Amino acid sequence: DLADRFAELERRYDARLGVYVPATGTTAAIEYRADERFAFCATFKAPLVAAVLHQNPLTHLDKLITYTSDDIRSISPVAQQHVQTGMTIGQLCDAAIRYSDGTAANLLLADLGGPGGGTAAFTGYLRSLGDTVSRLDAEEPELNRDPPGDERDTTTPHAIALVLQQLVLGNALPPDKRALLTDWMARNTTGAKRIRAGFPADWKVIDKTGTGDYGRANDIAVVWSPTGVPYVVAVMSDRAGGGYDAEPREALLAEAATCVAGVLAL
Repeated sequence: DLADRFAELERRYDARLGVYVPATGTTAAIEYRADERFAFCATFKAPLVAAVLHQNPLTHLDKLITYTSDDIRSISPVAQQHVQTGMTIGQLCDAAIRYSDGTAANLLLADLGGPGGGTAAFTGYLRSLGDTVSRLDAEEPELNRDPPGDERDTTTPHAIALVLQQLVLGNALPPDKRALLTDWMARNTTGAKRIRAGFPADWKVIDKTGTGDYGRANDIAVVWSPTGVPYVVAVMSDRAGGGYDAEPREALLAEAATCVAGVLAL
Protein backbone atom coordinates (compact mmCIF):
# COMPACT_ATOMS: atom_id res chain seq x y z
CA ASP A 1 0.00 0.00 0.00
CA LEU A 2 0.80 3.73 -0.35
CA ALA A 3 1.60 4.44 3.31
CA ASP A 4 4.24 1.68 3.35
CA ARG A 5 5.78 2.86 0.05
CA PHE A 6 6.02 6.43 1.48
CA ALA A 7 7.59 5.15 4.69
CA GLU A 8 10.14 3.26 2.62
CA LEU A 9 11.03 6.50 0.81
CA GLU A 10 11.45 8.23 4.20
CA ARG A 11 13.86 5.50 5.26
CA ARG A 12 15.75 5.50 1.93
CA TYR A 13 16.28 9.28 1.83
CA ASP A 14 16.69 9.81 5.58
CA ALA A 15 13.80 12.30 5.36
CA ARG A 16 10.36 13.16 6.70
CA LEU A 17 7.84 13.17 3.85
CA GLY A 18 4.42 14.91 3.66
CA VAL A 19 1.87 14.25 0.90
CA TYR A 20 -1.68 15.41 0.14
CA VAL A 21 -3.87 14.94 -2.97
CA PRO A 22 -7.52 16.08 -2.53
CA ALA A 23 -10.34 13.72 -3.41
CA THR A 24 -12.02 14.09 -6.80
CA GLY A 25 -15.11 12.50 -8.37
CA THR A 26 -13.27 9.31 -9.41
CA THR A 27 -10.34 9.24 -6.88
CA ALA A 28 -9.85 8.93 -3.14
CA ALA A 29 -7.78 11.46 -1.26
CA ILE A 30 -4.14 10.53 -0.60
CA GLU A 31 -2.66 11.64 2.74
CA TYR A 32 0.65 10.95 4.46
CA ARG A 33 1.70 13.22 7.37
CA ALA A 34 -0.74 15.59 5.74
CA ASP A 35 -1.50 17.56 8.92
CA GLU A 36 2.14 17.79 10.11
CA ARG A 37 3.86 21.19 9.72
CA PHE A 38 6.57 21.69 7.08
CA ALA A 39 8.31 24.92 6.19
CA PHE A 40 6.76 26.73 3.19
CA CYS A 41 10.03 27.83 1.64
CA ALA A 42 9.13 29.35 -1.77
CA THR A 43 5.88 27.43 -2.16
CA PHE A 44 4.30 30.48 -0.53
CA LYS A 45 5.07 32.52 -3.68
CA ALA A 46 2.12 31.04 -5.59
CA PRO A 47 -0.54 32.22 -3.10
CA LEU A 48 1.50 35.43 -2.69
CA VAL A 49 0.98 36.19 -6.37
CA ALA A 50 -2.71 35.30 -5.98
CA ALA A 51 -3.01 37.81 -3.10
CA VAL A 52 -1.40 40.58 -5.16
CA LEU A 53 -3.68 39.77 -8.12
CA HIS A 54 -6.79 39.62 -5.89
CA GLN A 55 -6.24 42.90 -4.01
CA ASN A 56 -5.87 45.26 -7.00
CA PRO A 57 -7.34 45.71 -10.51
CA LEU A 58 -5.50 44.05 -13.45
CA THR A 59 -3.97 47.41 -14.38
CA HIS A 60 -1.89 47.22 -11.15
CA LEU A 61 0.32 44.81 -13.13
CA ASP A 62 2.02 47.86 -14.72
CA LYS A 63 2.77 49.65 -11.45
CA LEU A 64 6.54 50.31 -11.26
CA ILE A 65 8.35 49.20 -8.08
CA THR A 66 11.85 50.58 -7.43
CA TYR A 67 14.52 49.04 -5.27
CA THR A 68 18.33 49.22 -4.74
CA SER A 69 21.05 46.53 -5.00
CA ASP A 70 21.24 46.61 -1.18
CA ASP A 71 17.61 45.35 -1.29
CA ILE A 72 19.01 42.11 -2.92
CA ARG A 73 19.84 39.76 -0.01
CA SER A 74 18.90 36.42 -1.69
CA ILE A 75 19.32 34.70 -5.06
CA SER A 76 17.32 36.98 -7.36
CA PRO A 77 18.12 36.07 -10.99
CA VAL A 78 15.62 38.57 -12.45
CA ALA A 79 15.64 41.39 -9.86
CA GLN A 80 19.42 41.78 -10.16
CA GLN A 81 19.12 42.44 -13.88
CA HIS A 82 16.81 45.52 -13.34
CA VAL A 83 18.08 47.72 -10.43
CA GLN A 84 18.27 51.01 -12.48
CA THR A 85 14.83 50.65 -14.17
CA GLY A 86 12.76 48.97 -11.42
CA MET A 87 10.23 46.22 -12.18
CA THR A 88 6.48 46.20 -12.69
CA ILE A 89 4.21 44.11 -10.44
CA GLY A 90 3.59 41.84 -13.41
CA GLN A 91 7.30 41.19 -13.90
CA LEU A 92 7.78 40.59 -10.17
CA CYS A 93 5.02 37.96 -10.22
CA ASP A 94 6.69 36.34 -13.23
CA ALA A 95 10.08 36.31 -11.48
CA ALA A 96 8.72 35.16 -8.12
CA ILE A 97 7.04 32.13 -9.64
CA ARG A 98 9.20 31.08 -12.56
CA TYR A 99 12.75 31.68 -11.31
CA SER A 100 11.81 31.72 -7.62
CA ASP A 101 13.37 35.19 -7.28
CA GLY A 102 13.66 36.05 -3.55
CA THR A 103 13.80 39.83 -3.92
CA ALA A 104 10.72 39.68 -6.18
CA ALA A 105 8.82 37.90 -3.42
CA ASN A 106 9.90 40.46 -0.81
CA LEU A 107 8.75 43.33 -3.03
CA LEU A 108 5.40 41.60 -3.63
CA LEU A 109 5.01 41.14 0.14
CA ALA A 110 5.66 44.88 0.61
CA ASP A 111 3.00 45.56 -2.02
CA LEU A 112 0.41 43.91 0.23
CA GLY A 113 1.35 46.39 3.00
CA GLY A 114 0.94 46.32 6.77
CA PRO A 115 3.39 45.08 9.45
CA GLY A 116 6.05 42.38 9.02
CA GLY A 117 6.85 43.73 5.54
CA GLY A 118 3.54 42.18 4.34
CA THR A 119 3.76 38.77 6.07
CA ALA A 120 0.74 39.53 8.29
CA ALA A 121 -1.26 40.62 5.26
CA PHE A 122 -0.20 37.44 3.44
CA THR A 123 -1.26 35.31 6.43
CA GLY A 124 -4.54 37.30 6.42
CA TYR A 125 -5.08 36.43 2.77
CA LEU A 126 -4.69 32.72 3.54
CA ARG A 127 -7.21 33.06 6.42
CA SER A 128 -9.64 34.69 4.00
CA LEU A 129 -9.31 31.49 1.89
CA GLY A 130 -10.19 29.24 4.86
CA ASP A 131 -6.58 28.20 5.63
CA THR A 132 -6.33 28.39 9.42
CA VAL A 133 -3.07 26.44 9.82
CA SER A 134 -0.47 28.21 7.63
CA ARG A 135 1.54 31.23 8.65
CA LEU A 136 4.31 33.40 7.36
CA ASP A 137 6.46 35.46 9.73
CA ALA A 138 9.76 36.29 8.00
CA GLU A 139 10.87 37.53 4.59
CA GLU A 140 13.36 35.96 2.15
CA PRO A 141 15.86 34.50 2.81
CA GLU A 142 15.15 34.09 6.57
CA LEU A 143 11.90 32.12 6.03
CA ASN A 144 13.96 29.18 4.68
CA ARG A 145 16.10 28.93 7.90
CA ASP A 146 13.89 28.46 10.94
CA PRO A 147 15.01 25.66 13.22
CA PRO A 148 13.08 22.33 13.14
CA GLY A 149 9.99 22.41 15.42
CA ASP A 150 9.45 26.17 15.05
CA GLU A 151 5.92 26.80 13.64
CA ARG A 152 6.84 30.16 12.10
CA ASP A 153 6.83 30.06 8.28
CA THR A 154 5.06 26.70 8.18
CA THR A 155 2.09 25.14 6.40
CA THR A 156 0.84 21.56 6.00
CA PRO A 157 0.40 19.46 2.86
CA HIS A 158 -3.36 19.41 3.51
CA ALA A 159 -3.66 23.15 3.91
CA ILE A 160 -1.43 24.22 1.00
CA ALA A 161 -3.14 21.73 -1.37
CA LEU A 162 -6.59 23.15 -0.63
CA VAL A 163 -5.29 26.71 -1.10
CA LEU A 164 -3.72 25.77 -4.48
CA GLN A 165 -6.94 24.01 -5.61
CA GLN A 166 -8.99 27.12 -4.76
CA LEU A 167 -6.60 29.35 -6.73
CA VAL A 168 -6.23 27.29 -9.93
CA LEU A 169 -9.33 25.00 -10.08
CA GLY A 170 -11.88 27.00 -8.01
CA ASN A 171 -13.06 30.59 -7.98
CA ALA A 172 -10.63 32.36 -5.65
CA LEU A 173 -9.55 34.47 -8.58
CA PRO A 174 -11.70 35.60 -11.56
CA PRO A 175 -10.77 33.94 -14.88
CA ASP A 176 -8.39 36.66 -16.19
CA LYS A 177 -6.23 36.77 -13.01
CA ARG A 178 -6.47 32.99 -12.68
CA ALA A 179 -5.05 32.50 -16.20
CA LEU A 180 -2.02 34.61 -15.36
CA LEU A 181 -1.23 32.65 -12.18
CA THR A 182 -1.80 29.39 -14.04
CA ASP A 183 0.45 30.42 -16.98
CA TRP A 184 3.34 31.56 -14.72
CA MET A 185 3.23 28.24 -12.89
CA ALA A 186 2.93 26.42 -16.23
CA ARG A 187 6.25 27.92 -17.39
CA ASN A 188 8.15 27.36 -14.12
CA THR A 189 11.86 26.77 -14.71
CA THR A 190 12.74 25.27 -11.29
CA GLY A 191 10.63 22.10 -11.00
CA ALA A 192 11.74 19.53 -13.61
CA LYS A 193 13.24 17.09 -11.10
CA ARG A 194 10.30 17.02 -8.68
CA ILE A 195 6.55 16.38 -9.27
CA ARG A 196 7.14 16.78 -13.04
CA ALA A 197 9.73 13.94 -13.00
CA GLY A 198 7.24 11.43 -11.48
CA PHE A 199 4.32 12.09 -13.82
CA PRO A 200 4.46 10.67 -17.40
CA ALA A 201 5.19 13.33 -20.11
CA ASP A 202 1.64 13.27 -21.57
CA TRP A 203 0.29 14.74 -18.27
CA LYS A 204 0.44 18.53 -18.00
CA VAL A 205 2.13 19.81 -14.79
CA ILE A 206 2.18 23.36 -13.40
CA ASP A 207 4.08 23.84 -10.11
CA LYS A 208 5.95 25.94 -7.59
CA THR A 209 8.98 24.58 -5.73
CA GLY A 210 10.49 25.29 -2.36
CA THR A 211 13.97 24.56 -1.08
CA GLY A 212 15.72 25.41 2.14
CA ASP A 213 18.10 24.55 4.90
CA TYR A 214 17.65 21.42 7.01
CA GLY A 215 17.28 19.44 3.79
CA ARG A 216 13.99 21.10 2.93
CA ALA A 217 12.49 20.38 -0.47
CA ASN A 218 8.89 20.93 -1.50
CA ASP A 219 6.79 21.02 -4.62
CA ILE A 220 3.11 22.02 -4.99
CA ALA A 221 1.42 21.28 -8.31
CA VAL A 222 -1.73 21.01 -10.31
CA VAL A 223 -1.55 18.12 -12.80
CA TRP A 224 -3.88 17.19 -15.75
CA SER A 225 -4.33 13.67 -17.24
CA PRO A 226 -3.83 13.14 -21.00
CA THR A 227 -7.66 13.36 -21.25
CA GLY A 228 -7.75 16.74 -19.27
CA VAL A 229 -8.79 15.53 -15.73
CA PRO A 230 -7.17 17.70 -12.96
CA TYR A 231 -5.48 16.75 -9.62
CA VAL A 232 -3.75 18.78 -6.92
CA VAL A 233 -0.43 17.42 -5.54
CA ALA A 234 1.45 18.78 -2.52
CA VAL A 235 4.68 17.06 -1.54
CA MET A 236 6.83 18.37 1.31
CA SER A 237 10.06 17.12 2.89
CA ASP A 238 12.94 17.81 5.21
CA ARG A 239 16.09 16.11 6.57
CA ALA A 240 16.31 18.12 9.75
CA GLY A 241 18.21 15.50 11.76
CA GLY A 242 21.13 16.04 9.40
CA GLY A 243 21.40 19.68 10.57
CA TYR A 244 21.26 23.11 8.99
CA ASP A 245 23.45 21.99 6.02
CA ALA A 246 21.58 18.73 5.23
CA GLU A 247 21.24 18.53 1.45
CA PRO A 248 17.73 18.54 -0.06
CA ARG A 249 16.83 15.32 -1.93
CA GLU A 250 14.88 16.15 -5.14
CA ALA A 251 14.56 12.44 -6.06
CA LEU A 252 12.40 11.85 -2.92
CA LEU A 253 9.74 14.14 -4.33
CA ALA A 254 9.98 12.60 -7.83
CA GLU A 255 9.60 9.13 -6.35
CA ALA A 256 6.73 10.18 -4.09
CA ALA A 257 5.08 11.78 -7.13
CA THR A 258 5.59 8.48 -9.10
CA CYS A 259 3.63 6.65 -6.37
CA VAL A 260 0.87 9.25 -6.57
CA ALA A 261 0.71 8.99 -10.41
CA GLY A 262 0.50 5.17 -10.32
CA VAL A 263 -2.44 5.30 -7.91
CA LEU A 264 -4.25 8.06 -9.88
CA ALA A 265 -4.01 6.09 -13.19
CA LEU A 266 -5.93 3.19 -11.47
